[PDB]
Amino acid sequence: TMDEKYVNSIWDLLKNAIQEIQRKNNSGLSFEELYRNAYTMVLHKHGEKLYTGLREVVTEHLINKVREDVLNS
Amino acid sequence: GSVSKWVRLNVGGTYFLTTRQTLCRDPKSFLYRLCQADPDLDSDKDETGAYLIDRDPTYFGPVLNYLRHGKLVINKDLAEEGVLEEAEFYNITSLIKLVKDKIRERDSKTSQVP
Amino acid sequence: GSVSKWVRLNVGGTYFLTTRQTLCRDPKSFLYRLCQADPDLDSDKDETGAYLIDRDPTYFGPVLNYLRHGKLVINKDLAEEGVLEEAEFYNITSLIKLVKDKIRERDSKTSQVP
Amino acid sequence: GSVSKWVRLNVGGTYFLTTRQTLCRDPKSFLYRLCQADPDLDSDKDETGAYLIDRDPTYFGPVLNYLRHGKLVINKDLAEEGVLEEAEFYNITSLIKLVKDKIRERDSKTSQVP
Amino acid sequence: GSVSKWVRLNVGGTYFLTTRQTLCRDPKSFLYRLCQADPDLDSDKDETGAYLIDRDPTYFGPVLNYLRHGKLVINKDLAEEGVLEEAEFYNITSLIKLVKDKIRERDSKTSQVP
Amino acid sequence: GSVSKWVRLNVGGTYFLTTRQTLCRDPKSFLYRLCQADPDLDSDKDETGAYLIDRDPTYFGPVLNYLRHGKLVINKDLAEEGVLEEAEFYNITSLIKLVKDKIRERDSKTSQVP
Repeated sequence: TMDEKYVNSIWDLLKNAIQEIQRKNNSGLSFEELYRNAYTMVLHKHGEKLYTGLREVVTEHLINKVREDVLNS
Repeated sequence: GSVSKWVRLNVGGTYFLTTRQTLCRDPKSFLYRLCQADPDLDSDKDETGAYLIDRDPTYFGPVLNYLRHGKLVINKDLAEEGVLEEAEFYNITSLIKLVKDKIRERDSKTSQVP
Repeated sequence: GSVSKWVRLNVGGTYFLTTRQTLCRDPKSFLYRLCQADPDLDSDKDETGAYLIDRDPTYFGPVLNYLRHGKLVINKDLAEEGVLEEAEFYNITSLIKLVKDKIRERDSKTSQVP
Repeated sequence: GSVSKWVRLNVGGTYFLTTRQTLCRDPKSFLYRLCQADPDLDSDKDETGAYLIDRDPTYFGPVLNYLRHGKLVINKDLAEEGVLEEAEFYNITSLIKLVKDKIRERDSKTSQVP
Repeated sequence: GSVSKWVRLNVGGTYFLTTRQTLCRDPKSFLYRLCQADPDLDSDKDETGAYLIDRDPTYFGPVLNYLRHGKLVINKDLAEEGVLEEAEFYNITSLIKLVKDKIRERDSKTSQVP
Repeated sequence: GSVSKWVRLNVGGTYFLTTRQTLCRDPKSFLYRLCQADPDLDSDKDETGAYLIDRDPTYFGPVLNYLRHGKLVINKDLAEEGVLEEAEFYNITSLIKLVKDKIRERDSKTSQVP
């Protein structure tokens, strides 16, 4: 079966990046890497989770950080 | 200096040299993204100055061929799906479109009956 | 630096370059164990830094590319068994599975009766 | 030296060294235009002084061979269509005049029912 | 002795290394003239000392190896019709002969009537 | 340095670094004689000490690979006979048998038509 934890493994790497991109210190990332991981996940059709995972990660940042500062301003 | 007109690819270990415009037929494509001089993603530069793309070094021929002359150039022994699985990656749909027809065209004879 | 995200191969004298994670589509595989940086079983290296892999590089196309994009990458005149035999060495269980279907699938026509 | 009869072509990644006379076989050829010492052209690698031509090095062999010994030599792997379009770029009206016939000859022979 | 027995043929930009007596199988050969220290060779030399020759670097393989072990080595992909016109230039008369038969030999199976 | 277990051959220009034990696999091979530190040797490229061996590098692959793992590994583009001649020069008897079987298998299959 295609089931495996590696799906989570790429999740993180894609996730730690996205968080970093939102954290505005992009210098530590690589486009070639990132595109491939995102690519492989959807290739064996787990995108509907990755899209969902995408929805959460950005949602996390705005509400938890962006919303706070605008309140503080 | 800070910019140049030639981009050097290290696809799969083999090296390619091509022009920026060569990487701009489809500006949604992976190749286009590297072609940009944005500092937002450092990319995977190599000491040779090449951009380390880590997919098949060989099936990249037909992909870059279309990115210079807009037609399906396949070495006879190369595998049609080979470029397709390569074309999907770089995100140039037009080649991906015509590739599928070439496969379907292939089977009109290879799937025929007497 | 302390580590590079990609490790070069030198299978049978020919060269293949890819990122560390490409060698990990089936951790229970020959390439995976060496892909790790564990010194306790660390193999030897070519002075280019690539890993020596003493085996047929001709049929490595189908194998390494399936590790990248998980499909059967065939070349026009590469033998059906060779991919089976090669894949068996690398121990990426799914690949060895799908080939067996391909050969049987092939014999569906190659062993077909009018 | 002020001039050198040897021109150094960097044709898309694979170097080609050839004589000025060989490129100048018919001046209409885009290759001929490169050879001239006029001030229009300035694209070359600074260290080595090789013209940067961004096209498929593989298919350039048949193009240059015709410009060296006046015949169409194509390795079995190189696609005839690939040299054809490759030839079209350099504007060697004779070569393209030839390739289509071999192309047609290739196809006519294949699809020919007895 | 202010002279060497090994020469560096810079054919087609490629560096081929070979020893004087290797090239003298046919003294009427182009190379045999290159092999000497005549008063009409000094101009054709590189900064390294390699002789600058301006023909195909890849079809040269069968020619040079024939001058080594008197047998044709045609890498399977290469075209028999292509070395012939590289043979003609070098003036290996005997080698010109056997390739021509090989060309004729190929048609025995390819120009056959089932 | 007392001695270098690594030795740097030159085989038709291409440097092939290797170790003595690789070269000492066959008591009667040409390469074995090179390993001897006796005074009968004068082809050292003294700029580095690389011994010069004027023959085709391309077919030196299978010779050196077999000289490390005792199986005839091939890059398909290389000629079947060329490796026969190439090893024949180096005097690796066991190998030249294997290739003579390889050719026998190649042609024998090629020599049959149902």
